[PDB]
Amino acid sequence: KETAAAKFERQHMDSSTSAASSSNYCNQMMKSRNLTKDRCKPVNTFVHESLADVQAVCSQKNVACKNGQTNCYQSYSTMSITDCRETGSSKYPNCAYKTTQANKHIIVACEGNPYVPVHFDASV
Ligand SMILES: [Pd+2]
Repeated sequence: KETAAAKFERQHMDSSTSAASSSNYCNQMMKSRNLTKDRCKPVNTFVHESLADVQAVCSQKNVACKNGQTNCYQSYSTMSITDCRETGSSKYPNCAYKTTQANKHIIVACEGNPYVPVHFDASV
């Protein structure tokens, strides 16, 4: 019983660095975070910000989730994220990732008490 909230931390938080300073980054990180145990996860996003900052988004701009739910919120300022996308030559269990860096607003879905993120919906 890993909590969705802990699951969110494992899958999307990386405060430890302020930017994906490497092209290794995704390869390492996707494997490190167990996003390659069942299969190659096609796409994952990592957020280079404090946990409190990312949790604070849960009381920022309420916006429609991609699945039609009302429990998504958009960051007021941009955040340092790193998109990991799976390449063509990625074959499980040799999962390989094109690292990509940007500053975009994030959008997350929150739920629970305390009200915290359990899902990364999009960057904008
Ligand atoms: Pd903006």
